[PDB]
Amino acid sequence: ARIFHFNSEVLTSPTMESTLFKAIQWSKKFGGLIFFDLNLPLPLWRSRNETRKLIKKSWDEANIIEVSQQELEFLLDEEYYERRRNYTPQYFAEDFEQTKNRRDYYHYTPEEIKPLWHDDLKLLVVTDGTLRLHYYTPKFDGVVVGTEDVLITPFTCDRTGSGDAVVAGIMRKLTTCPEMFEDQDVLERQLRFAVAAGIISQWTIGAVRGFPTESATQNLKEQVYVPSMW
Amino acid sequence: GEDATVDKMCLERFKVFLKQYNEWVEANKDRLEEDSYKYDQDFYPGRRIRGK
Repeated sequence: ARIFHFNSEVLTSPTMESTLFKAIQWSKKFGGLIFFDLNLPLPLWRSRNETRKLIKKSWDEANIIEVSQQELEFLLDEEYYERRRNYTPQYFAEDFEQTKNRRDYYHYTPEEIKPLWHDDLKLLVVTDGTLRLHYYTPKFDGVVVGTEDVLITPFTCDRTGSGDAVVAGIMRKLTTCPEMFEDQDVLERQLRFAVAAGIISQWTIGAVRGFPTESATQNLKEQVYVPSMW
Repeated sequence: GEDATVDKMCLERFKVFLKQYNEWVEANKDRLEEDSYKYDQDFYPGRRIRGK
């Protein structure tokens, strides 16, 4: 295996945690990359400090990390970012775009992310659903703009499992397009494939039942994005 | 000219005001800035100049 993938649910079990770090040792010895898909279970949302201590060892072993926007803000400071979203200028907007009262898609600076960065980390992806994919590398950072349409099918839409389709789409492109780690333009084009997979996954009841095929995902990507973004 | 230097003028009553004013400024400067932040979210002309 070239990518070893695990979630933080294994950290809630004493047996699995010991087994997990033997598996990581073996995978690294054979050159595999470690993918940590956080997906915090219910207990790990209790307090930031307890969770940061609990995940720190597995966080440091990972080469690729995927977190949601809510998980990232919880791990750094939940109240600071909520206050930041709720701020409204008193007299006039600082720029014309601030007048439109649009949804907040704040892109975290690499200095805000610095407490969570380590030496072996190659790619950090922060997902705002399928709407935004913020990516961070040692050399560069940026955001991929996505979209969602569950109102196109109000009676079959079900968001469960769409996070897994996005992660699977990242893993599909990482293994076959290794320049993603070093080329920003290539990384953004390949991540749009992961966005499309997440979108389709939300159109069916049931996670496994609705997971999309490669040709369907590639078709949707070319329909949604203008040809220069493919 | 030389007859209109500051030491030649009677400003004794204004100097006592300056002494009281400076004592008030040193004791209330920080409280006034704190109240500006508590009450006025953004700066605007006419508000208290604060920060840097």
